[PDB]
Amino acid sequence: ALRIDSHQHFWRYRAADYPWIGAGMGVLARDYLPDALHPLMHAQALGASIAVQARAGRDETAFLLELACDEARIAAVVGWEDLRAPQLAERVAEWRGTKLRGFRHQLQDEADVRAFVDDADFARGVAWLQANDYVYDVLVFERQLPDVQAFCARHDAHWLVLDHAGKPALAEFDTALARWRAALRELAALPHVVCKLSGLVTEADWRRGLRASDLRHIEQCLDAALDAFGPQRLMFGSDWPVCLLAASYDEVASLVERWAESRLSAAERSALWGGTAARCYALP
Ligand SMILES: [Zn+2]
Repeated sequence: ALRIDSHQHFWRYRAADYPWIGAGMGVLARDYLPDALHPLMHAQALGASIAVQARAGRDETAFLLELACDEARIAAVVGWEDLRAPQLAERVAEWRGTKLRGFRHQLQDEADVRAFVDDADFARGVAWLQANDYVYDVLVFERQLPDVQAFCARHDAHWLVLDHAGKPALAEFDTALARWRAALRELAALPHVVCKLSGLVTEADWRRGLRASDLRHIEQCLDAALDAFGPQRLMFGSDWPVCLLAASYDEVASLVERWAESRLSAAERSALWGGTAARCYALP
């Protein structure tokens, strides 16, 4: 099986273009391009990555596809389009090559997520994506999970990927685990929803710094994801470079590696570390 980092970003940094990079986030306020990622993947023996839109514009899609062209180490792109546009189909057709495998909108930043996802024009777009075998990545905060339950139940025609295991409020674990878990189980009950094991270190209190107690809390979330989704619907992702707010690329991968060695068979680990990503994103 392929060994895939299923979730990473790239950017030529400009402050105004990335409003979510704010104060206390200096590590992110610079360019992150494929050259910077490849040594880290090499050290983890990961052969390829999936690059995911980091801002909302068609030019982000063009940027990522350009980086991915002729670069075997970028296996796919999850791009951005305005899914509500009537023009969606003809716009998607503009993209050349085969590496555009899915889309993502930053739902978490919307004022009314439920209103956003149930919107007729958005539903039309997502329906078109699914009819055309494009994956959709779901990005929400833990408390927004109930807001997308109906959306996920409705759009069952192709794979929906839950980013970062739905962002459990790890900084609160000292009702939080319970609430997130109930929402996670309800989503995992749908066969077409799969789960990224990624983006966990930055849901702990990284500003004050990660502690052993956070690592144990993360393992609880990993265990809950495995219970709900099963071993065939889990995929590793680094969430680099965002993960660097809290931990190194090596620390992020090792955390999942140690957990998987404990809880998974060899075959199940191969699925976790790339097989599931390859089958859901239709990676060659
Ligand atoms: Zn991310």
